[PDB]
Amino acid sequence: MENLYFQGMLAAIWAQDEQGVIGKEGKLPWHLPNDLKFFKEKTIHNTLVLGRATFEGMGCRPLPNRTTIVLTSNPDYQAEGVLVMHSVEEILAYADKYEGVTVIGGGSVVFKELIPACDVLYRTMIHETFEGDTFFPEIDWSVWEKVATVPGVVDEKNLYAHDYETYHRN
Ligand SMILES: NC(=O)c1ccc[n+]([C@@H]2O[C@H](COP(=O)([O-])OP(=O)(O)OC[C@H]3O[C@@H](n4cnc5c(N)ncnc54)[C@H](OP(=O)(O)O)[C@@H]3O)[C@@H](O)[C@H]2O)c1
Repeated sequence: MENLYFQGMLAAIWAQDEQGVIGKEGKLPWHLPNDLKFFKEKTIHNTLVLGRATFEGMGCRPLPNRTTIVLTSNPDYQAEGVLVMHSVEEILAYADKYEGVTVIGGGSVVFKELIPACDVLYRTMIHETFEGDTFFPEIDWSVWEKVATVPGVVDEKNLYAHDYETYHRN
């Protein structure tokens, strides 16, 4: 037994604007194709954890070739093609014994609860302001430091200046 070790890994990944906006009416308030492609690279063949509201904002659809977990207090919640779990503890138990990375995909409640258990943050900082109703939550930034940053390429498909940032624990 290895009940005294945590042998999995949690990454939180998200895109936000310069106000900290991450969503509006369930959906993304911007379109930035390169970031979606980066996101798929990080989640492909891994596990993606989503709070119920975010999941439903995506039209209740799972991304292929990943395992998605939907978090909800509702014991009877079922959706198509996803695991459903009902507590942080339950998420952590799955993550401990999962062979790949358990990616925390949001939304705000999920980030605030699970970021304390994460080992890395992948943030896409979009340098523009949009209208939204959901913000990245207040977290303890004192335990994190930025270890990498790369500017994103703008083109006819990607309209906004943006940075891809990586944070690790100090
Ligand atoms: N002006 C305002 O009214 C305003 C301000 C902020 C956001 N909102 C809105 O709220 C939504 C999304 O915000 P969000 O990013 O915080 O949503 P989210 O994190 O994606 O999902 C939140 C939900 O996941 C659940 N969950 C999270 N932790 C859990 C736990 N430890 N155990 C069991 N279930 C857990 C709940 O499902 P269950 O509820 O089924 O238990 C919960 O309500 C949007 O639809 C949006 O419009 C509006």
